[PDB]
Amino acid sequence: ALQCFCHLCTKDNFTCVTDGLCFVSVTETTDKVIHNSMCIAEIDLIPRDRPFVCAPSSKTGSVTTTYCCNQDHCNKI
Amino acid sequence: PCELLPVGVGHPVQAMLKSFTALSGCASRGTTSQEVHIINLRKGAEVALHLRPIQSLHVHQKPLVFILNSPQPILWKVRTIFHVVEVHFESGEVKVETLPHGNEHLLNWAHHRYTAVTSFSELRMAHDIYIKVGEDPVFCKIDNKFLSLNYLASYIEPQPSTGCVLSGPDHEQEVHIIELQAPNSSSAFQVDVIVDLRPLDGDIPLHRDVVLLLKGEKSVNWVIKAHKVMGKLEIMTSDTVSLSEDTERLMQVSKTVKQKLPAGSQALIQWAEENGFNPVTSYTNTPVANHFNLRLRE
Amino acid sequence: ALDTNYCFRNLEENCCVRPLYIDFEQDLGWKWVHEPKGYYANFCSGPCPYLRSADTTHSTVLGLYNTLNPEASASPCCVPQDLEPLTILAYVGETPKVEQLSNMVVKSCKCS
Amino acid sequence: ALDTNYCFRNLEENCCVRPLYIDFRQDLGWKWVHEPKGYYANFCSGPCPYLRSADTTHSTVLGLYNTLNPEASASPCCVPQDLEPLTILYYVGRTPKVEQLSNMVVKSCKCS
Amino acid sequence: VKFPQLCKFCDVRFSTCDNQKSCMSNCSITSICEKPQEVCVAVWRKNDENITLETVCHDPKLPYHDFILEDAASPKCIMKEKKKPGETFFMCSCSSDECNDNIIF
Repeated sequence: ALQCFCHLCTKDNFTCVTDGLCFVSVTETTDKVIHNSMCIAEIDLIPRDRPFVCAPSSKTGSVTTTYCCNQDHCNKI
Repeated sequence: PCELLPVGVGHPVQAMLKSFTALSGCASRGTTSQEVHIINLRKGAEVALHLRPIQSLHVHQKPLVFILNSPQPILWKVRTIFHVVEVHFESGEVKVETLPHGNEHLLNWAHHRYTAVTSFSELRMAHDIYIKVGEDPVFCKIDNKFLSLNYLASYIEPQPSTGCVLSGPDHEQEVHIIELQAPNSSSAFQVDVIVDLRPLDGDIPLHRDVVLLLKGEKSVNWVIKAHKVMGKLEIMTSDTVSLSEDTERLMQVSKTVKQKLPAGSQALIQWAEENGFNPVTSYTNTPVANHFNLRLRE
Repeated sequence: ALDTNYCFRNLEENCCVRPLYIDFEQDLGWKWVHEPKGYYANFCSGPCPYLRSADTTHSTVLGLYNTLNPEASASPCCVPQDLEPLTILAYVGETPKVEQLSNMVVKSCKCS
Repeated sequence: ALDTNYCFRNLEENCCVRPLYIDFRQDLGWKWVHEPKGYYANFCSGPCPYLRSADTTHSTVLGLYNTLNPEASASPCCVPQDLEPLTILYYVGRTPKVEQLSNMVVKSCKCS
Repeated sequence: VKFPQLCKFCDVRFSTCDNQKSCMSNCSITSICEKPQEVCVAVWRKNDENITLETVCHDPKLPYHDFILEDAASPKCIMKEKKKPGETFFMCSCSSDECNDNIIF
């Protein structure tokens, strides 16, 4: 099963094992850089054919770059 | 009605009552003057003893004095000075001496070789004893109605229960119904009730689908402790649920929504049948208990 | 997860577990609890931005809604995910009863 | 319970279900949803006083704590208890797909 | 991970669209392309007096109306005039979500 980077998984060397996809998103606040990495389970990828959570999510004001991948430890960008 | 006929040995659900007993004891701050801890065991062999403070400094460097009296030869499994009447450690001092079986003479038996007892405990008969390391400065007068969380003894008495087994193991989903009525003698609110899931043999793990209907009059919180069983776990209950870390890891835990389940055997069996849990394997109706040992068959 | 391990070592403005000690008699006036005198109950606090530990789909939708429409005041809220029991000692008349009170200490939060 | 029958008919400042309609494309930017164009997702809002639909024991403790120590700002929060699914329709090529998205509409709240 | 694109997918529909620079496809179906490699295609045909517009999801490593997709990467759908007998024939393709909804001449 897929091995993703997880910035909240303190207990497990910052990694989770997932059935869906690895996720990463970098938000541009003008006073800090936010790096959210996590797992997204198969049932939480809607619609499975084009999950919205992975979909282009760059709205006005926030330079947010969301990536989804299925290689082990791929969300390191 | 299934709820009124007694169960025997060949029942998957066995009702138990875990409690923490102590007959009498005292508590003092002697370190000011090695800490003296006395256990006056009675008759209802091996007993387990656990040592742990509130862990201020996390290390215990004062050697303790333990006086483990009993009217029985008992192998003391000390788990991470021991005046005794064997002790094992999976810096000891194994001494054999005649100890008085009266509590007041035993208390001053320690006063003869030591300054002032830190804690006295008279226990009835437990295989597990949980004992103090630290020293509360608030306080050695022994009292019949004394209890301190630090010094406790665990016993698990089996409870009577009615119910019946409806279906055999020749099914794809072993669904068990459990109807509790009172979890503890004293009723405050929202007390824990452990359900223990294990295979009947206890040798090889089991891939089983398990539905658990858990209904109680009093508001309980169910705690599922799955051991050597993996697969689908369906929990439907009128109360809340809790899951040990092994349960979520070994099994795929489906969750209740705090259903307004009906009361009685025939009603609860009907509900389970009208909701995809067919056929029901067993029904259990314990009047009072707070621990269930469920054994699965295949 | 947003558990005590993560929340206590990381300066987090957003939804996370917060430490709180509650003295039974001083903070609640509960003389009926004999041992202990207090416990670390903890609590969940902080805003729930989009995709931060969303409990259900509705909380992903609302977190996304409140991202584009912050004024709506309809956002997910920080809430205990995993709780743990606390063993207490209270007297019933003159009988000391050792009771394990379930769901007493918050150990992880979620955004629901 | 604090469900839609009670919460929408009787005015309550405290924790209750609130009506909210979310337009998929206007509120979320969801071009991919064909039918419907939006749905009433609703949300939970309002303060959680002591014993008002307390989810767990910890929320009874915090609700009582925050009653006697209001300045602490550590109170239970209004949160969906029971949610219900929403059936949607979207196209994969020329195929209309009917999907029932679970946990989409909140129908009752609780204090956690 | 390459995910399928959102395209207007109404197949061949009649259109009152001509003598304009920009123009909306007026298509009511936004579809997720069955294959991730597909891109949005718009084709404009004015045979005699009847105008018709077609919106589809389509693999660019493949011909549409026996034509090779040249601009399968451009963001917007800028129509290029192809030559077909007795007919005014325009076609465009693009790689943005709903990019064949707003059609540029």
